[PDB]
Amino acid sequence: PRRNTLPAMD
Amino acid sequence: PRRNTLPAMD
Amino acid sequence: GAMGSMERASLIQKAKLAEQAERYEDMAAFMKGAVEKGEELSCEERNLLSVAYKNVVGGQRAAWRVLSSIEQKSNEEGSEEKGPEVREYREKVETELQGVCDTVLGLLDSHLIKEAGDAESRVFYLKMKGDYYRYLAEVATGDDKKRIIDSARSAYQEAMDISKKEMPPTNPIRLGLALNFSVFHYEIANSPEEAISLAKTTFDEAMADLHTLSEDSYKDSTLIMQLLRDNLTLWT
Amino acid sequence: GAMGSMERASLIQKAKLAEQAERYEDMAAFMKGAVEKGEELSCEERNLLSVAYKNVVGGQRAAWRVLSSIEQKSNEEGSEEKGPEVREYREKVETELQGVCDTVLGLLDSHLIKEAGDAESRVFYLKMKGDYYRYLAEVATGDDKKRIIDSARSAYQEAMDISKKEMPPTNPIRLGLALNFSVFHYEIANSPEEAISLAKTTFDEAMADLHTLSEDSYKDSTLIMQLLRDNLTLWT
Ligand SMILES: [Mg+2]
Ligand SMILES: [Mg+2]
Ligand SMILES: [Mg+2]
Ligand SMILES: [Mg+2]
Repeated sequence: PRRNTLPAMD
Repeated sequence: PRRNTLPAMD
Repeated sequence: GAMGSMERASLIQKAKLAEQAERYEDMAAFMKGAVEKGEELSCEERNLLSVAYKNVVGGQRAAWRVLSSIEQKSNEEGSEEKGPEVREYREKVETELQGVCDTVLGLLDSHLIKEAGDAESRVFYLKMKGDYYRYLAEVATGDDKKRIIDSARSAYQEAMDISKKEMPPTNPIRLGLALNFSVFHYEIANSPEEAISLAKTTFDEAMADLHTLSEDSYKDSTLIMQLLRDNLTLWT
Repeated sequence: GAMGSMERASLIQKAKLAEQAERYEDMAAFMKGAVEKGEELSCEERNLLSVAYKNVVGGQRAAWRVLSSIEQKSNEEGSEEKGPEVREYREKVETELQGVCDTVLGLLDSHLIKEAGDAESRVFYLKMKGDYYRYLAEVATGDDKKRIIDSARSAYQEAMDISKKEMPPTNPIRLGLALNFSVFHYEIANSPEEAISLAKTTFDEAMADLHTLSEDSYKDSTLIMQLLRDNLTLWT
């Protein structure tokens, strides 16, 4: 489970 | 639902 | 080629790294340089070339069908003229798709097919040749759509004659050949009955040969027989 | 640029076609040509530039981490020497990733940031600048790793000062800025406590401002607040 950054990949 | 051909995409 | 200074063994090693990185353009460029060293390819090396180019051309086919559809949606009665932009971009992707096809067919014709003496090597390359003529046919609209289609058919038919005589019905390369050739009949050659008859005959002959197989060979063959079963369920 | 002969409006139209075709390299090249026409970008046009480059750099970051790991697995005690191939290919992908980063930072510095007077435009570009210095930092190992990291921090801090003074706490660009800056603290700046404190403070201030929002604004803001909540659950 990877930490979130924006924007996200398709 | 799409007809199958080989090889298949990743 | 720009891979002409790298060792064949290094090009194969990096093709496999690129596959794991899901870097298919790199994978394809590596296996191109490998082919261009002029030595015949091994079974594993043939799969890397196949897998590499199918993922490249697969992204372009997907992209082409999205643009082709938006373009037709913009050609109905009651659709607002959006200028030439949709057509220009569809043409650019299609042009790029055609160059990949011509590149793969170039490798097959210089000189992979003439040097393939074994059943497995020759049937694999002739299948590849039918597949990439088929991709050209999916987007062809002009003077030699008919010649492109017959080039696909002809390569597909030589492969089928050799596999019929030289490989068992459960051979994965035979089963994959027949899956693809059937789809050719169905959606390129407008022969849906030929497409369905090839699929049943291929499924049934393989079914009756599974008893000769190891557990590992069984999983390989049944996987592909299920793709044939799925197509048939969809067309019937 | 090779887009210098195409109309700005045609470049924007084709960026959006390319997004639907999942053709991100094309999308990025289109939005590059659009920026290079020299006019400020709209809110929608800023998102297309962001979305385009993040998917390009995202494929290269993923690929880099696969190769970086195989390389370290091949540097342990009891690992068989496989030659330089893994290092050379990791270096090639990394070099290509660095060129994208330098290209995006070039557009930001020539001349998107100096012409961005509004809070929303300026905070968006300064965030972008922090993000792409961060991508350089993920792979930096030598003389100016420290200067690259401080360039990311510095851009991130100016954006945070402007959003703090000029945008409400639920503003999606503010919430995305804070999500990214927090991750910077956590995994680039080795400040996991700073990372966690920024995330709670950002979540809580937004929570207490949701009452001012429309249903549509609510869905936009809550989406991003849930990304902050997920990071916090993972680090605590
Ligand atoms: Mg070379
Ligand atoms: Mg009938
Ligand atoms: Mg041009
Ligand atoms: Mg603590």
